[PDB]
Amino acid sequence: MAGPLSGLRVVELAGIGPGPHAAMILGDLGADVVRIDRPISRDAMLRNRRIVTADLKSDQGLELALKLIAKADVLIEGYRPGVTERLGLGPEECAKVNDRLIYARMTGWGQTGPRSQQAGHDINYISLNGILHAIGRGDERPVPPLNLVGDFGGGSMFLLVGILAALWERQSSGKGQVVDAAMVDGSSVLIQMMWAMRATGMWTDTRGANMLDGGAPYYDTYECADGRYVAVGAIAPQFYAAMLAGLGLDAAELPPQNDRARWPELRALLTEAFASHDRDHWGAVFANSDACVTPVLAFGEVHNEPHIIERNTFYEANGGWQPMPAPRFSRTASSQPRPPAATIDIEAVLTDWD
Amino acid sequence: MAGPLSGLRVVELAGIGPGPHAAMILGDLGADVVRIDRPISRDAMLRNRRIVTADLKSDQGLELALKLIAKADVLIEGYRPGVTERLGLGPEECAKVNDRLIYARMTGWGQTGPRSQQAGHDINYISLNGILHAIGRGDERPVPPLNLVGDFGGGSMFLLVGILAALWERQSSGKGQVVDAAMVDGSSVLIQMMWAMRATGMWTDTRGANMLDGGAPYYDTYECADGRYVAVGAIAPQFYAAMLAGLGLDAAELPPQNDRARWPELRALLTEAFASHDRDHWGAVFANSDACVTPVLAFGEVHNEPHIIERNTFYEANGGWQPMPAPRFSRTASSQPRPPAATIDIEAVLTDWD
Repeated sequence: MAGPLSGLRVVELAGIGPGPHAAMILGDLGADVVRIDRPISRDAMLRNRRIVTADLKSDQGLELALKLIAKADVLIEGYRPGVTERLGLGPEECAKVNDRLIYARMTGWGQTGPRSQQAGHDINYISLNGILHAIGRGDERPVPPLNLVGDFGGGSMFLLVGILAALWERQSSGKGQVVDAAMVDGSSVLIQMMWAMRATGMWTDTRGANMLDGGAPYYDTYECADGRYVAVGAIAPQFYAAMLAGLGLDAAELPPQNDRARWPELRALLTEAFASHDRDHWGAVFANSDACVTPVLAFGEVHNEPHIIERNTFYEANGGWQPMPAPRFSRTASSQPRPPAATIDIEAVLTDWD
Repeated sequence: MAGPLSGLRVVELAGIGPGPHAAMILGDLGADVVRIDRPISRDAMLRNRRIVTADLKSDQGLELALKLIAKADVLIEGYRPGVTERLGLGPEECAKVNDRLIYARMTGWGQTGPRSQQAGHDINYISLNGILHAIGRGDERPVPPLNLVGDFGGGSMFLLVGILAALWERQSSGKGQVVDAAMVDGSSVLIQMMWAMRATGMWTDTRGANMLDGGAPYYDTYECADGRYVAVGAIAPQFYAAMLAGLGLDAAELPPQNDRARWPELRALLTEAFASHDRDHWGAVFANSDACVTPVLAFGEVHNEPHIIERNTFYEANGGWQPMPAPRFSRTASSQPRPPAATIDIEAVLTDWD
C-alpha cells in the first residue's frame, strides 16, 4: 500500500460521517484500515478499506474485535460517549490488550458536558459556536455550508491531526492515549482567524458585512450574462487593479476600493460589468493574470478544467469522479484509491496481521 | 511545552492565512515553532510561537535561516512555487543540510500546472472544483463560506496531515520529503462525501436542492419571533419526531417528512411554528431532547452557552475569546496558548537548539 502511512494499522468501528472520512484519508495515504460493520459497497467513501463484520454485543464478536484491536495502532469510534464503554470496547478495556493504541473518539459535543449525550448534526455544532451565524447574506437567514465545517474541516480533520500527533508522541513515550475530537472544538479552532480578527476590529458579528463573507465587492461571486457565475478574490490593491483592467473599468471613475460607504456603488458597477458577458468570456479575459477572477464550475464541469486535468485532482470511478489523495508526497506517493471490495473474513485478517 | 508534539521543531517562513494556521496548531499541540519574519504582534493567530527576523535575500539571513532549518523537523512555506528555490531555500538546498526535513508547501493551485503561478484566494480555489457552486440558496448567487473550506478545512488542515504523516514515514526511512498541499486538492477530498453521493443519486448539482445545502426543511435555519435564528438538523425519523413534538405539531397534520413534493408546505408550517416564539424560547424547549434544534448564537454570545463554558472550548485574550487547542489528548494535554510575545534574536534560538 503506497503512501507515507504504509505500515500503519487502523481499526474503524462503522459509524456515520466524520469517522469514516478520517479512516478514508488514512487509507488514502497508505494505511491498512479494517472497518468492522454490523452483520460490495457503492460508497466511494469506503475506499481503501477491508470490511469485516462482527456482532459487538456477542461474546464472540467482542472477542474478535479485541484481537484486531490488539494488533492495531489506531482505533476510530464515533458513537455516543459511553457506547464503546458498555460494549467492553472502552479505552480501559482496549488498554489492557494494547497500551500502544491511539484511541480516537469522533463526536460533535465531545466526551463530557451538558450536551454530550444529545443527538446532533453538523448544523447544530456550528450553530453553537458562532460559525453558522457568520455564513451568508445579511438579507437572508444563515445558510449551512453543507457539512464541510463541522463534520469535515473541524471534525474528521482534527481527528486525523490528533491521531497522527499521538503517533509522534508514542515514538518517544512508547504508549498511546485517547484523542477526544469534538466538532464544536475543532470547528472553533478552524475559525480561529475570525476570533483573532474580532479583537482587532478586522471582523464584526454583523452578517454579510465583512471582508470574507460576501460583504466586500471584491470578495464575492457575480452573475454573468449566461446566468452562470464568476468568483472575485481580488484583495491586494494590485489584484484589484488587474481585475478593473480586465473589465475595462477606469479606476479614476470608481469609488476607491476600500471606501466602504461607497461599496453599494462599487458593487453595482462591478455587477453591470460582469453581467455584460458570459462566465467563460471572463476566463479568457483574465487569462494568466493576478486579477483573482475564476469561473465558478458546477461539479459536473470540474473534470474538464485544464488545471484540474493536468494535476490529476480526480480519478474516474462508478458514476464518475472522486478526488485523488491529498496532500501529495514527493518520495512515498499515494496511488489511485482501491474500491470497496466484498466483505472479508475477520480470522483471515488476524492471520494476515499474525 | 505541553502536548503530544512536545519536541517537534518547526521553522515557519512568514506568510498569510493557511500556513500560519498550520504552524499554530503544531504550536498548540506542543511543537517548538519559530517564525522567520522580515525586518509584539496582537494577532492571536500568532500564538505559541517565537518570532525571529531575517532578510532571506541577503547572504547573512539566508545563512542564518539555513542554520535554523538544519536543526528543524519541519519547514512551512506558503509562497508562489519557485520562490524559496530562487531564494536559495528550495527543497534541494535544504536537503543538502538536512535530509530529515519535512518540507511543506502550502499553495492554492499546487506546485505545478497551468494556474500554479497565478494569484488567488480561498474563493478562487473552491470556485474551480465545484464547492463554491454548491453553497447557498437556489435564488441567490453562490455565497463564500468565509475562507473555512479552502484556506483551513482543505488547506492548513491537509498541510498538517501531510506533515504528521511524513514524520511517521520518516521513522522507518530516516528521511523526510516534500509535501505539496494544494487547497484545490485538499478541499476536494474535504468534500469527497458529496462526490460519492453524486454517483448514487444522493446529491445533485442543482443549487439549494439537496439534503445538506438547505434544500430540506429539516436541515436548515429558521427565523424566530425576535429576528434571531435556530438550526434544525433533524434527519433521522426519531429526531424529526422529537422536533415536531417540541413545536407542539401533530405529525398527522403535516406532510410526510420526506415527501419532497410537499416540502414547500412542510417548510411553511415549520416557518410559522418557529416564528411564533423567540430563539431563546426554542433554545429552552430543545435544550435536552434529540430534536436536533439549537439556537444560532453570534460569536459575542458563545462564551455564555452552558456547554461551551463547561468544556472550556475558549479562553480569554486581548479583550476577546480565542479557541483552546483541539483536539484533546487524555495523557499529554495541551496548555492554554502562549501569546505572541516580543521578537527574539535568531542566534539565541540557534544556541538554545543545543
